[PDB]
Amino acid sequence: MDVAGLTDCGLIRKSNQDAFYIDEKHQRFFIVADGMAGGEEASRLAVDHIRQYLETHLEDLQHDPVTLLRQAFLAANHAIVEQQRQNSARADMGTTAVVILLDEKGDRAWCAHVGDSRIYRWRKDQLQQITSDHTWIAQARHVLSQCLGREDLSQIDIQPIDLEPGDRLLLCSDGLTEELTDDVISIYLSEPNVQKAAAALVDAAKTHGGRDNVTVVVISV
Amino acid sequence: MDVAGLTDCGLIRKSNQDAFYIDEKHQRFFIVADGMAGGEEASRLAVDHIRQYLETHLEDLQHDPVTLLRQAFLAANHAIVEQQRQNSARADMGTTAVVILLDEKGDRAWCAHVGDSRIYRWRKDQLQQITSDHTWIAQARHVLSQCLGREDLSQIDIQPIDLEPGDRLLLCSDGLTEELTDDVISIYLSEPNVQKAAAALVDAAKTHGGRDNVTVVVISV
Ligand SMILES: [Ca+2]
Ligand SMILES: [Ca+2]
Ligand SMILES: [Mg+2]
Ligand SMILES: [Mg+2]
Ligand SMILES: [Mg+2]
Ligand SMILES: [Mg+2]
Repeated sequence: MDVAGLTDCGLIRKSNQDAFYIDEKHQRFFIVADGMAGGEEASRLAVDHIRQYLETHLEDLQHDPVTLLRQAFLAANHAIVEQQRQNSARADMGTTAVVILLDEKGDRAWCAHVGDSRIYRWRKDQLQQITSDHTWIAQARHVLSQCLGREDLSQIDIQPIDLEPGDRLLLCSDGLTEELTDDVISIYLSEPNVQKAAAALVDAAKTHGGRDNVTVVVISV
Repeated sequence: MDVAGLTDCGLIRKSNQDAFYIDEKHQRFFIVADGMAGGEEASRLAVDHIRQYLETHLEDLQHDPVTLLRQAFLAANHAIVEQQRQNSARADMGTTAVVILLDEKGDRAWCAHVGDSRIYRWRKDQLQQITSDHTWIAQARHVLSQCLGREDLSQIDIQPIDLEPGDRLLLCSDGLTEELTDDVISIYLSEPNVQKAAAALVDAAKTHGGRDNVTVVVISV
């Protein structure tokens, strides 16, 4: 499996409040977080706490990935809520998170998210959005109806997806998808080398205006 | 520093729902949990989740021990609440926990608890109860007003205590203190060898009736 990850502040925002992590050692899990300097702290806490929770508990709990991912996400949630106290006027910081946890065999991806960061799967020039955005509109802009850093955290969406060789998975913040249509994203995911695809996605988000922080993780199965 | 820990089912109860852990490698933290086979699972989850949270985050967070201990305890709380779902009719399991986290220097003890398990400090033949039991009566039997395994977890008491050479710390479940008065506990803590003191405390709890599971951790500073 090949994986590439890239974050970019984009062409308009002053700071990058997105964060990501790839388990480069074992390629088991992948995390993107879009914060809202409260946002930087929230996305960093989410990525670090989800990463550490998964590192610590993966051996013990990979047989129950939904419990593992819920507890990782709640560990992150609590950590953000504790920093909200004092802590100060970072009162309201929050972050999205999207996580892929691969099973040991590597052909099942547990997709977990809170917010409007996305997971997509690409296959043979067709792209599918896997996560459903936690926005009031997607519910049927708002924007967010759910984020990490709330005592009122009400939903952690988790679903498995089975994978085939040659599939790609994309974790992205909305800085990608507010600039690039899915049709455009799909073309860049067709680039064989995932490092080039990741860079091309970011570069295209910027070519198209880059109005937000943009983060991608591209995984080729 | 010398530490000894012992748990015993006692002379009446059928199973031991107490649990404990000593960081024998680095002597940084010590945990006793009294569960209420839901109780066994709750105390095991609390000890393991507090232990793992502290192992993972101690380097990063020992400079903010109250945040570290609150997040360790909430990690445990959440893990118990997730097993309550399904999980099944273990619906109501809960556990006390008492934790000592020593600072690096080893002469300050952060005492954290939920329930009616206790931390005591002994010095020069005098004993002091440090934690205040979360029972309705102590509030002014009930018994518990607080335990881990509640969505409604409302209190995690945490306080530091400074230590002198020759002090002893005792973590115990109420199986000790419902059989032995503090005057009696104090005498056994005067035993120089902490392994002998721990064994003597348990043995005395049983001599006096042993009506409950009894767990002690004895630390000589
Ligand atoms: Ca943002
Ligand atoms: Ca019990
Ligand atoms: Mg958005
Ligand atoms: Mg964004
Ligand atoms: Mg009691
Ligand atoms: Mg008891």
